[PDB]
Amino acid sequence: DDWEIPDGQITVGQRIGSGSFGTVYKGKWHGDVAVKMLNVTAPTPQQLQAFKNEVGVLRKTRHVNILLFMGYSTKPQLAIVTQWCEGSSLYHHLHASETKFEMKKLIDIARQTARGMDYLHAKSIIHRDLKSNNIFLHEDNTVKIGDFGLATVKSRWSGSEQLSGSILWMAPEVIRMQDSNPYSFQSDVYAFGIVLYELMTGQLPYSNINNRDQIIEMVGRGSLSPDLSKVRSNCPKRMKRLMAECLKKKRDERPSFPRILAEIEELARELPKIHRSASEPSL
Amino acid sequence: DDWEIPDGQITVGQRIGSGSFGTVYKGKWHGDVAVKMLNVTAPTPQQLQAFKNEVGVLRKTRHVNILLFMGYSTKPQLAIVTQWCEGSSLYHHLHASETKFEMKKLIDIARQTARGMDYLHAKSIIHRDLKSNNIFLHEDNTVKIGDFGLATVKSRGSILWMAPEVIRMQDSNPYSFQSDVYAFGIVLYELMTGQLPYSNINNRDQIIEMVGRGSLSPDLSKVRSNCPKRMKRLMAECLKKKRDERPSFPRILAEIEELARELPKIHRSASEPSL
Amino acid sequence: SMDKNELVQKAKLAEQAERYDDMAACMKSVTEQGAELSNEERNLLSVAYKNVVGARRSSWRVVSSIEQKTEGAEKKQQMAREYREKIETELRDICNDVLSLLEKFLIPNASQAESKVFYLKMKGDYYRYLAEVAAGDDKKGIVDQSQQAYQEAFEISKKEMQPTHPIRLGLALNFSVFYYEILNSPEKACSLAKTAFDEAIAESYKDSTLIMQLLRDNLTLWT
Amino acid sequence: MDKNELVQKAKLAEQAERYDDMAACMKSVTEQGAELSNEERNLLSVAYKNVVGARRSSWRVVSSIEQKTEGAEKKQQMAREYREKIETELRDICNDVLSLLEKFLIPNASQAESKVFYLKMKGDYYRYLAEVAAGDDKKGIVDQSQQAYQEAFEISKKEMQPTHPIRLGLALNFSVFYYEILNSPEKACSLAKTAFDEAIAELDTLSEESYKDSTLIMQLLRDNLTLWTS
Ligand SMILES: OCCn1cc(-c2ccc3c(c2)CC/C3=N\O)c(-c2ccncc2)n1
Ligand SMILES: OCCn1cc(-c2ccc3c(c2)CC/C3=N\O)c(-c2ccncc2)n1
Repeated sequence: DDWEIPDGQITVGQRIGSGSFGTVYKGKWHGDVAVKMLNVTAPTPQQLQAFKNEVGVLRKTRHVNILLFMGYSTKPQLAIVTQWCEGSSLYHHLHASETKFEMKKLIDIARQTARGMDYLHAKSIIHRDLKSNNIFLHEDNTVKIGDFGLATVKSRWSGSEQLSGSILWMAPEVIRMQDSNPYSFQSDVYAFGIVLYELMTGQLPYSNINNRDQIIEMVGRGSLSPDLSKVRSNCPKRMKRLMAECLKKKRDERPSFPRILAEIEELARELPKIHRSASEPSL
Repeated sequence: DDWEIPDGQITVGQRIGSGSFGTVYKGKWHGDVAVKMLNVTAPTPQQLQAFKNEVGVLRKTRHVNILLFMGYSTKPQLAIVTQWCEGSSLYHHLHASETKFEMKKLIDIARQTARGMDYLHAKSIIHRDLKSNNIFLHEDNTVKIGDFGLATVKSRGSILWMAPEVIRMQDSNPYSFQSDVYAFGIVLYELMTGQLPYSNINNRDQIIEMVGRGSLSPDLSKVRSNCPKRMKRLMAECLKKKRDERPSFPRILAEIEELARELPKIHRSASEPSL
Repeated sequence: SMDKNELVQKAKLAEQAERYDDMAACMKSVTEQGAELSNEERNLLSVAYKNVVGARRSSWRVVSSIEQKTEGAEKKQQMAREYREKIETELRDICNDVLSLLEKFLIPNASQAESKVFYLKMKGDYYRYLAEVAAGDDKKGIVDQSQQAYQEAFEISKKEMQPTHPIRLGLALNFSVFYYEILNSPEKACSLAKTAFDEAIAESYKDSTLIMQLLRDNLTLWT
Repeated sequence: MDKNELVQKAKLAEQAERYDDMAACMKSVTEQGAELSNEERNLLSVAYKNVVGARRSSWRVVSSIEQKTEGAEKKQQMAREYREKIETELRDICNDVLSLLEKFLIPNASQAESKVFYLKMKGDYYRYLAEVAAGDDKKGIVDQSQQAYQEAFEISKKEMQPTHPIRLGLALNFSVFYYEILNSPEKACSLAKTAFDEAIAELDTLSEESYKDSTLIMQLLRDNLTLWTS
């Protein structure tokens, strides 16, 4: 009864898409809400444990750049309910409308994503699916990291997952599936590196390639890395160095989010101001 | 517990103002944060009760239109930490900078505020100090209700937002959901008026004395001309002298939302404009 | 004292500097040149004079309202009035410039029907603007010429132009408010407004969306 | 003719948003020679601030277009000549106001309040002249701005409390002078942060009207400090 929402209180609206372990609709509950739901009569023990883990993780997230979890329901079907974000995912803005973002707003989007993952890692949370689609822009101004279905707390008995099609953000160790914990803070850092690649190039990585299945093998191998030569010229040099640092093939040389955040915060201060000062107005 | 922030993680920056039981600073903790801090050396037993009561209320709030509580600290001195909101308070924009808001933006602010206290009252939370000073604007996009230092879960000097029964205080506990609805009515007065109510009376004790008897009520003729008539009626409903004639927040929220829809561009006849 | 291209460039530059008096002067010279304006030059002339005259209309309404609400004070009322007639004079001069340009160049050099309905509409709008401040002995004449030019354009409007067409949609808006405001014939005006809106819903993409909202606001407030 | 008729027609020009008319009325009122009232002072200030602000905004737009025009040599010439037309207007407005200050306002300021207000206005209009002055007279104008600002600043700190709205506004504009004109962000943030911090201390002190007056400028100081440190 902590964050549980009684049945009947949530008016579920139009189907908007799918999330990790359910389909997402728009809903009305003291305003707008998003609802990720599982369209099944009876959850299996595996879907119910997955849902329980996601609620447990979201109940520890309380940050401006994390999609605000608002409650959960069990009664009709299992459902996670969040704040509603008018707008689109950053994936939609970058590759589906080519919304012309200024380099300044691109820097700010990266900085807010870094703040969100700084918070997550400081609470020992690994997202394990950070991608441009799980980044939502509220009112095309604020970043909200969402979709915690594959997230976990860093624990000894961690996890056990349906990796599926979205694999571009997967780090080489996660592709190879050969070490102790393929998912880690460094796997999240590499996913972050790929999202900065998308922010600074405008396109997805490994875009101009001939074959598609081997691509994995090449990344797994170390044979293929993002083409950093497609970063646009107005992208600051510190930002390109930082993305290279987040994309380095061996986990242990990749930086941690406290210093990723500090680097994005400091380089963002060296870009020319877009506004002017304000002076005393007319009384 | 799981919302306590270890000391040393929060860099407290500039002192920016005051709150219910402390002074407010800007801080850095995985980004920007607001920090309300009581600077007393040794908190007295009443201050720890106020602080833990406020933390208890805030940890039950999880809504886009409530100032998002992020954690608390006790180590150096007791501290409540929330998300940072870069725009000022609604009071500031309305009465100190007189930011000229369009009527559409005013309606949206009232609508968001109504959502925030519908959420609050639906979790049996009474704010008891709702005023434009406790309404914060986040980048001119979201409204955020804050400062729950005087809030409570209802279990078995800001005078212009106090309902008459609250002024009289003849009853043991005059504060209720309805009292909050009356404060909301006053905030709508500010939004549709541009001014604080009772602008002509000079002294505070006089105004307390007259509103408590009922001799004094806000002058609604001072509502701006483009204010929808439904909004003016709703203000009247939320401000009725007697508590039980006031609507509930599901009803206030539903009518303002319905009301937000269908608002005309401008009030009088309009010709073609391409410029 | 310069090329038509030089004047159009200074007009566009004055537009982005929001100096509408400069833009109006530029477009006035360009039209006194004698050649038919392009859609862009037409559009710049429209924006220029509409802003120039709109500032005066706004000031006129403010100062007239203040004149009204002056009670028990001659000299207060006397100052507001004399100021109202100063603005009024500016108001007339602007419209006289625009109507002289319309009659000596714009309508006569309009090749296609689109241009001549647009310019006759503008003709009706500026006589209309004159209408709002007309005194009464000459008021009648100006109103007569306003509707005459308006309707002349109206006759050609729904005859060669598609129901979605904004010049047409706007002409209706201005002709309907002409009947409603200038004169007092709401029925005709309301007849026209609802007729045009429903014919538009029957059959620019973003341009028409907002003119239909202005039509729906009009009728909602007129009834 | 009467001074009060001029003040009333100034208010009516303010209501009709004909700021050139309001400015002319107030200029006539100040040329009569008497010390202005607080309302008359604020009407003159508002009038000329709008008159010059229109030109500052237009100047910025066409100046930006001027530097950002590469291929076209004739177009860039046109933007340059229109920028100089706007600039000439700008300068005339500022010279009008600075003449009013020097000849009537500054010499007739008995109280300290008035003399810091008018010296700060002198700093503001020389600062507007600095925003467009190029090369030769630039240094002289910048110096005159700083000098007026500096004298007003000293008198502010010696007879006005840190929360006084005129002193707070002087702080805001002087810090903007440092940031935008002298290009020294650090000194600008120092001045701004000091004034804001000194006001925040005593903010609890003030009445509810005084608080509205003071907070309106303190929010601008903190907005500036947020923008300058970001
Ligand atoms: O690919 C885009 C489709 N799409 C998916 C979501 C979504 C995804 C995951 C989750 C929720 C919503 C809510 C709960 C959840 N995770 O637990 C959204 C969305 C999020 C926020 N506001 C509006 C829409 N759009
Ligand atoms: O009204 C102007 C002065 N001012 C006071 C606050 C404030 C007030 C109360 C509380 C907090 C901040 C945080 C904790 C609290 N109540 O518990 C803020 C503010 C709020 C949010 N973001 C930025 C600033 N500004």
